Amino acid sequence: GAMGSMERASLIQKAKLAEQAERYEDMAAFMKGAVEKGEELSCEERNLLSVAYKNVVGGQRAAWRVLSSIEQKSNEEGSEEKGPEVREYREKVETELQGVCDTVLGLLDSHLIKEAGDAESRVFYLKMKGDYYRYLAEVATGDDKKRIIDSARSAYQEAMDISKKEMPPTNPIRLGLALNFSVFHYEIANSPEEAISLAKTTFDEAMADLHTLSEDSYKDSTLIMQLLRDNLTLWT
Amino acid sequence: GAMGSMERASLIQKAKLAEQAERYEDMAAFMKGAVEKGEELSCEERNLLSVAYKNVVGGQRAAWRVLSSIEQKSNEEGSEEKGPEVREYREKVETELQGVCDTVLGLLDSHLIKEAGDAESRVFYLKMKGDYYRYLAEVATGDDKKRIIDSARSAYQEAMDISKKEMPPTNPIRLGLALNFSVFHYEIANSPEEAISLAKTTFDEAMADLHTLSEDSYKDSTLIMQLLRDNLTLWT
Amino acid sequence: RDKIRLNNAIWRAWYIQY
Amino acid sequence: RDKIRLNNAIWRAWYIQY
Ligand SMILES: O=C(COc1ccccc1P(=O)(O)O)NCC(F)(F)c1ccccc1
Ligand SMILES: O=C(COc1ccccc1P(=O)(O)O)NCC(F)(F)c1ccccc1
Repeated sequence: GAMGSMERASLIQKAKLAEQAERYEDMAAFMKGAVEKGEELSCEERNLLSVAYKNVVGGQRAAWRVLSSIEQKSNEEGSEEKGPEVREYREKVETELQGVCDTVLGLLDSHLIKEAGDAESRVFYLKMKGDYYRYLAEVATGDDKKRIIDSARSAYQEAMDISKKEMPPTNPIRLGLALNFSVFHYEIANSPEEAISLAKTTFDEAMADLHTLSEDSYKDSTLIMQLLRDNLTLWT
Repeated sequence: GAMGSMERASLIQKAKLAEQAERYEDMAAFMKGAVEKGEELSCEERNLLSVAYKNVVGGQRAAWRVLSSIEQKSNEEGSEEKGPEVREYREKVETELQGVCDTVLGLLDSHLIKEAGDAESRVFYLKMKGDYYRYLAEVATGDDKKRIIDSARSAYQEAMDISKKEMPPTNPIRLGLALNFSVFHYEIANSPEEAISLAKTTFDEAMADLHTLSEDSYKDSTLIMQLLRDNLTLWT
Repeated sequence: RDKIRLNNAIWRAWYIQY
Repeated sequence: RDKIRLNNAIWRAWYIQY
């Protein structure tokens, strides 16, 4: 823990600075440091943790996709194979990606989820658990894949169950959870009809609850509703 | 040298892959590895070296600018000072930036410049030397600044002298050199009239040599000419 | 909002394409 | 070309502003 000597408040402040400077590796390291102080995270701090790691893993996934796309082009008679290089480099990125996912999952397990009693926090962390297992699943193969997929499903499902019981249909965390679980169904679990059903149900139930919201909350909820609708359009 | 066990050709291939995946830290490390094999670089390889480090340092400079901008806002009575955090983090980025510049300058000195006999290669590396000293100058202060500025000037000047003797006025390397030396004059050396004079002279002399070029070379030269003109518009 | 939606559509479409 | 020129103008303008 290189961040061990730095004040919790300083780690949080520097995470915000890193965010503004679009230095997401730094931001993630600062928030890891903050998590390791052992205290629960506030709403704002939870967002910083998520933004940081989502951006780091997002970069790695994008790179992995480029390389995978190149790798499969070279692996055929149509195009001269380039040697072991593309595979080696794709595997390097894959291993780094797996390292970041493992780090996040480590944090959630030590001990963010355990200590999260409020629905808002618990659902947030369980959604994250599902997400990072989903990212692991994207690059896994065979039997290892199946267990990872089941771990993602179990985290998402537990999050869903709490969110249905404890949160209104327009709650951004509940919506973001449903959006991501829907993507899981479509892209990971090979269940497009479950993905579509979930996205449509989530959208319709949020729509009927919009009347309760102030204009601020309305804007946040409709944003995610729009992503749900965009995905439905793409999938149907 | 962690790249010491990897084939030169593999390092080059992976640098190209990293470029396509926009993984510029990786790209830079691969090209550093390639340089350390001890052989001269081809034209294509020189471009890969430059692209990689330009993108890495570009990111650090952009971050430094964000943080510097925030730092100077907080340092006044108009806004509550935030403590040592912004300064500390700005200094961390600054130190990393200085590390990358020092790495590039190390490569150029060991032994790219020494071994570059052809005008195309020698001018390319001396331009790079000027650039990375310029980036060091942007974050330096006082007397340390003055020596860094003189080192940048000396590299640029030597490059200019060779390029005038050995390259046509439309040569992209000669043009890119003049563009960057002009920026040095304006932003670093506090010589706006020298910057403007150099940019205008470079533009006019390139313009009169365009008739010699094929359409391919025409496109490359006019690109840099346009940057020269854009800068002139901004400065005048 | 538009950029977020555009970004999302690109990521989701990649899966469908590949 | 346009993006390159735009990018360049942003970097150069930053110095003038600050
Ligand atoms: O734009 C995307 C594309 O996908 C990613 C891109 C990068 C990282 C992870 C994902 P993934 O969705 O696969 O976790 N996703 C939606 C969102 F950016 F996450 C989002 C925005 C606003 C509200 C809610 C959600
Ligand atoms: O767009 C920029 C803005 O500045 C930077 C941005 C990032 C790194 C370094 C510089 P700097 O110019 O300060 O070295 N510069 C011009 C160019 F991108 F380098 C260029 C493009 C095409 C032909 C020739 C040159």
